[PDB]
Amino acid sequence: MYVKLISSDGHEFIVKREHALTSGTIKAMLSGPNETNEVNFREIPSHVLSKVCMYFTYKVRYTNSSTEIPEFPIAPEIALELLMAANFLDC
Amino acid sequence: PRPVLRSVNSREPSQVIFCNRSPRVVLPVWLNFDGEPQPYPTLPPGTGRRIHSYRGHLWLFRDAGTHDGLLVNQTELFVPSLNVDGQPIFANITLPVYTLKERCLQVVRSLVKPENYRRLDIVRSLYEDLEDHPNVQKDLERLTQERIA
Amino acid sequence: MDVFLMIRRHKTTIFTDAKESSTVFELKRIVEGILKRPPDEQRLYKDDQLLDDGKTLGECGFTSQTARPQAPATVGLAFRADDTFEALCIEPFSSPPELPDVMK
Ligand SMILES: CC(=O)NCc1cc(-c2cn3c(n2)CCC3)ccc1OCCOCCOCCC(=O)N[C@H](C(=O)N1C[C@H](O)C[C@H]1C(=O)NCc1ccc(-c2scnc2C)cc1)C(C)(C)C
Repeated sequence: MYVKLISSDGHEFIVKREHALTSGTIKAMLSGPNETNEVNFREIPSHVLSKVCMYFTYKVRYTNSSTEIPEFPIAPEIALELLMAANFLDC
Repeated sequence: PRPVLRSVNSREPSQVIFCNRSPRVVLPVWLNFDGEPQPYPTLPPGTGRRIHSYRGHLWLFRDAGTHDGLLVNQTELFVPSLNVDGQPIFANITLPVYTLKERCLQVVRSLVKPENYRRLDIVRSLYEDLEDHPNVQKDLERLTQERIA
Repeated sequence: MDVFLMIRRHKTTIFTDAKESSTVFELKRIVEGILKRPPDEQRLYKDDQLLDDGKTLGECGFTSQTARPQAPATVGLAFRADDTFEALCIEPFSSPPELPDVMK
């Protein structure tokens, strides 16, 4: 039902498994070498990983919907780190 | 020789309303009779225009600044049909649900000149991703191959 | 009438949706399921404003427009544990680095 995503700076984000499974990387990390419901991201800080969790909510809500789709906002200060995260997570 | 994605030269008028339901400035692109993309006057956000078109003509819509792909009635392509009654055909233009990666590329592209991509402190593969700008001609080839299967 | 929330305490953050017609108490039950602490042992806040259990989320000011998927509204959370409730303490996220010169 839920999983926990932990940033490099120790912030814990609790998210619906279904939402987090948007990321193929996260799917593989959950399955593990022995499954787990927690995942640590050693190179993704909290201000980035929070935005990633917001994107999961966005994607799940607005995919296959007749309702008008708003922009996913990205501040310039976060854009580059978020791109790096997005590249790694493949979502 | 004869591209699959082309407007047909019917001379059957079709009244269309281009309705911009996105926050982007929209560029309407008409595929001519040889499948070549032809730009039309842009639509600001929050606007719609009644347009003269024809049946069997092919349209797609892009961000006018960046050429990012947009949807029209929930798909890539739009083809006017016969006006039933006096009703114009609505072409509702909306944002896709971009991947997070693509949305980040859009924002980085908007802040950084192409010549300065290589000055960013990122992996080489992300440079290549930044340089691969959204291309009308490339998306047509994609849609053409999908059309067969 | 779906509303998208970030329930935050210390360095913990829960992303969940809820109805405007749903109540604060119904939100505590969702928190209970996740964090394994009952409603009576938790307070919910709206910028240091103690939310009444009987009140709806809409009445608390968590409208659909104000609490979107891309920009969820924050709900403060504080637990009792010891004897009295602990003070609300939402730890802020890390600061972004300086914008590169090329992006200026
Ligand atoms: C350009 C020209 O002169 N070429 C013609 C031609 C040449 C030769 C030839 C060969 N050789 C030579 N010449 C020299 C030696 C060898 C041979 C044939 C030939 O003609 C081809 C046959 O096509 C016949 C077509 O019949 C007419 C029906 C038709 O499709 N009309 C089209 C049309 O009207 N369209 C196409 C689309 O549906 C839209 C519409 C349009 O542009 N107008 C409305 C409009 C305005 C504004 C907006 C917007 S968008 C946001 N805001 C606004 C205000 C949107 C729409 C076009 C005019 C673009 C063709």
